[PDB]
Amino acid sequence: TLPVFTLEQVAEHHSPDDCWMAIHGKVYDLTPYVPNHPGPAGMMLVWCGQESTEAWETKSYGEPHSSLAARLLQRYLIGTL
Ligand code: HEM
Repeated sequence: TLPVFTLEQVAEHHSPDDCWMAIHGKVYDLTPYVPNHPGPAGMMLVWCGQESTEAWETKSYGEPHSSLAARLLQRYLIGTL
């Protein structure tokens, strides 16, 4: 069954070399994905350790992530919030 985390635990993984996020009530360990993120360098890094649903939904300027990107995000799932 999926592990359950709190936002406080997610916040301990807040750096480029140890980056977890909470998106839509789910927790993801995105550390391996960090260097592969497309777009302007370092946009995902500001959200390591955070609840990041709005940034996920809008890319911070008003475009959603694609269905392809949503499949890629799900691979890094580690639990629920
Ligand atoms: C949560 C904070 C995130 C922010 C603010 C963010 C922002 C962005 C931006 C600015 C771009 C380029 C512009 C554009 O494609 O319209 C982009 C593209 C992309 N991002 Fe993110 N991203 C985030 C997280 C993620 C995560 C967690 C993944 C997957 C593991 C991901 C996967 C991708 C992919 C695959 C693209 C290429 C375009 C697409 O398929 O939608 N991003 N992102």
